[PDB]
Amino acid sequence: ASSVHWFRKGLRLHDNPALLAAVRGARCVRCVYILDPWFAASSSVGINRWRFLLQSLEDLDTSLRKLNSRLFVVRGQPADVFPRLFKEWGVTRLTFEYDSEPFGKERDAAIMKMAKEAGVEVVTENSHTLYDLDRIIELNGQKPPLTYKRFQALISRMELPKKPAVAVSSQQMESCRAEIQENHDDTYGVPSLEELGFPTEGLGPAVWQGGETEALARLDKHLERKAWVANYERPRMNANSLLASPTGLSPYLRFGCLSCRLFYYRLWDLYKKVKRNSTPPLSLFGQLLWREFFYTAATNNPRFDRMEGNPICIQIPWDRNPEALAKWAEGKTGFPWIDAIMTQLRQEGWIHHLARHAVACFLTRGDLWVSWESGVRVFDELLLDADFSVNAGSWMWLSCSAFFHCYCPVGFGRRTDPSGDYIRRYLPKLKGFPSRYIYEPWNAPESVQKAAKCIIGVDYPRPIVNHAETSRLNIERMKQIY
Amino acid sequence: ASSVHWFRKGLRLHDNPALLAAVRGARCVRCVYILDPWFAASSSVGINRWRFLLQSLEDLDTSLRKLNSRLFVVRGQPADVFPRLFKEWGVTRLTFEYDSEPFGKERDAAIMKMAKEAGVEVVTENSHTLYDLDRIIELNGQKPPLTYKRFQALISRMELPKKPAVAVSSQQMESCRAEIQENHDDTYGVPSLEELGFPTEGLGPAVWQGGETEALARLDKHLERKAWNSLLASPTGLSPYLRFGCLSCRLFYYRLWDLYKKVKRNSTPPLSLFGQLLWREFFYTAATNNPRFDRMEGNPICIQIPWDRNPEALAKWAEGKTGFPWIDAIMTQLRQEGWIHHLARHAVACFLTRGDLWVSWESGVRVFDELLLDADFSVNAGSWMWLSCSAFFCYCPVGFGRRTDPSGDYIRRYLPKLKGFPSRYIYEPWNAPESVQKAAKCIIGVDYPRPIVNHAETSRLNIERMKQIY
Ligand SMILES: COc1ccc(-n2nc3c(c2NC(=O)C2(c4ccc(Cl)cc4)CCCC2)CS(=O)(=O)C3)cc1
Ligand SMILES: COc1ccc(-n2nc3c(c2NC(=O)C2(c4ccc(Cl)cc4)CCCC2)CS(=O)(=O)C3)cc1
Repeated sequence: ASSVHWFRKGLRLHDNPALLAAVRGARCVRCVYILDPWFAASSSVGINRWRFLLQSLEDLDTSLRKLNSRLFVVRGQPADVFPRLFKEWGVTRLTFEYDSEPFGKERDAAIMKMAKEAGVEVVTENSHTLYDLDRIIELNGQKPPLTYKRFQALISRMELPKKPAVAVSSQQMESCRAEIQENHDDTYGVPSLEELGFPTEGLGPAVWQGGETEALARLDKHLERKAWVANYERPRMNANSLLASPTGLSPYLRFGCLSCRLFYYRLWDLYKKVKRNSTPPLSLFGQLLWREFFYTAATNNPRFDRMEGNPICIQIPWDRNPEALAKWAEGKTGFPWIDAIMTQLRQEGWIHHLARHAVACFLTRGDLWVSWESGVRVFDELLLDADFSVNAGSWMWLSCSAFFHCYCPVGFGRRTDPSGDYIRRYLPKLKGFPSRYIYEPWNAPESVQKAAKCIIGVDYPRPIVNHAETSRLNIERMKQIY
Repeated sequence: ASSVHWFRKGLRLHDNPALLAAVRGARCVRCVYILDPWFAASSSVGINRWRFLLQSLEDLDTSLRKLNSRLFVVRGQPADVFPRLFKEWGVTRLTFEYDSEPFGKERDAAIMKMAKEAGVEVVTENSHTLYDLDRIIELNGQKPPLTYKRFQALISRMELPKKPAVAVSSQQMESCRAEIQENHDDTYGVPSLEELGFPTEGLGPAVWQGGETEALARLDKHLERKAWNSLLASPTGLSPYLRFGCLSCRLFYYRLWDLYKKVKRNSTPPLSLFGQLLWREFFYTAATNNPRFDRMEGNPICIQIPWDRNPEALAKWAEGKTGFPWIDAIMTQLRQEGWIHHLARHAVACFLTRGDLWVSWESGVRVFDELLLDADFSVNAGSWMWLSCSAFFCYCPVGFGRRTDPSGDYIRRYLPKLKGFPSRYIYEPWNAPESVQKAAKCIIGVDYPRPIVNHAETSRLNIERMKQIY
């Protein structure tokens, strides 16, 4: 069989059941990622997401080099490109990891009709989530669970997630090794950021290096007996927690560089080694289960990112404030805690969930009363660990539109990091301000601002809203809705 | 048998007994909608209704493609088109859902005359209503019931509505699949808004996506919510779909019933569970034999009230430029989206009729017929007579808005020029100080119209004129 394995997510060779199906009885397997580099014709995607993807494809290709093979990066769009690929490569089989997200399910349904007409066999495996999501939905009566509680109860009734699949054999991959022509880097090679026109000048190393290899090293470090004390047995918020952890796994779960089933059972085995008990609580896998919740709710709701027409979403008359939204998006709100977080997210592609709470609150029910839909757009451009289902679900959750209390954009920062070094790291123009005034620089005496070489209104923007006044208005609005 | 199933309402494949009749024993079945493109010869229909209709026809075509058939959209008028179509297709049978409304019933009678002359069998089914309206009328002495209590009394003595018929077989549709020429889209395609002369620049997604698929999806999400109040359009709202026939009323009826049996042990629900469906039914029952149902003069059930003729005021009410932000936002939302809340209809209808302007309900009927998605002849005309106290026997245009939405964000959503005003003045911007208006960047009388009438004066005078009627 002539098999093409299609990489989209599942950017990994481990726990790749779709890759296994391509290799089983294959004279030739070609591993493909179809990349559209025409950025102006799509919604904006930040350099961090692109750099991460490119580093994930470089790792896939490096790893396929060890198997006497290569990664084929075909530049274009999958619907336009596949028909020529089926004919040029004599493709008899196409395999890819299932995409439950509705727009991805729509694209993949079109690709499958095109392959059936071509006579290409299609095989899919759902190694992106712990469970079969449709199974979860059948058991809830063919509707998706609408609360986290009900979702937990449905999976409490189900079998354990499938164990991670064995990786493809080196011998097996030699058997189906594709003929690699010497012009491969020029046609099918993994592009650099510079080739794609990105500003690579003076660009630091990525805080979140992409790729399966990085994810696997991070998994091992994350699941060391020492670290389990820090992040599992006794979780506590440090100002160091705001900064990116070398053991964080969330970007790699999003891109598929780390199998969620592999994480799930490796974490389970750590639990068995730390506590002789073999039965962990579901809260142990909380992040993975919230992930799985949002994928379950969104798989049949194509309006999942919208308010209007979205059956699960409360309809709320959000303010239209494009200039506030842009100031929020660019870290120019004048609230250093908010601006430091948005700066970090833009520069690095990850922020702490606490930092997401503060920043999503400031845009929505906390301050600006701007729709969560806008916040979804920005996080899609910048945030590395949340796709359609997790990003929209989290925003609706935070805004109280589907499925807490919003904190002070000044006070919450002072409580999380009283030093203000987080502020100084990401808003250097405020480095001169003392810790008492760095979260309220508009309240520092002019003598303090002159000493800091930072004049509020000129060097750093004054606060764009009065939090006392906006929260009063917003709290009464929330009392009406509820 | 060569069968033509005629879509008018009943824009759905589920609970479509007329389509089941066309398919059974048929060599060929053709699903037809007859669209008059000449818009200016008929009365005005807003873009939202046209959009909802095209999306419902598009859904029906998509539904039929999955059965290896197509929807024939035939341009013209049914009286002209059907003789030519019956001979060109060798039609042996015409089927459609019964239309109880008086004007459609006269049309359908004419079509059945031509069909009989051509030898074409006609079958009709009453799947737009829960009941046989004519049986309800029988039980009232062959006169329509004029109170909701009499209506409930009659239907509580009747049998239960017919359960929804099963959708048609995919295999059966193949046996009567019609020949589809490659020129089909050129002749029988579903037109687009652009092709019908509508401006579509800047047109976002419809707030109320048309079609059966949407309707069935909303119905499930509506029952799931009930198992587990705002002025904004609900993503589980069902009412546009019942008007267009995208959602079967009987399906809604019995699924709502089954929900009652699951939640409450009692398998005997109250009539109030179907209140909206029963108000729907009441008006269809009252209108079916009254050709003057939408007018005041010559309407036997309507109280003759000396309404004022004020066309300019009527025009400002329809365009939402009355100067009352509460009334104008509602009218803007109706014009923009195609649906407004029932208490918003109340406020807006009182303002035109007995509350302030004292314009006839018949004009409010005409405006709603252009803009409103969920009310056809019987329901829209009956609601206006009911509200105006003209048959079937008010709140402040500032206070009722302040009480309904103290935030005023509903005003700001649809009247963006008033966004600057604080909540204490956004329902009465004429009482806002001149500085406040300059800070809001909206000067009353220039950027936004002053209120066309004084409510204190007109409401006392109009309550006196209503008293003279009684
Ligand atoms: C507001 O914008 C966003 C905030 C968070 C995310 N996000 N990204 C990932 C995950 C989440 N969401 C969460 O964990 C929760 C959450 C929600 C809202 C907030 Cl504010 C914080 C947390 C969902 C309910 C409780 C925890 C889990 S993951 O692996 O599945 C990676 C995305 C966008
Ligand atoms: C004033 O213009 C209109 C107001 C309402 C409608 N309308 N549309 C539908 C329905 C109704 N009417 C009602 O239910 C009532 C009603 C009457 C007057 C008002 Cl103001 C509000 C409600 C009738 C008596 C009590 C409830 C039920 S339906 O499915 O049958 C869809 C149409 C036009």
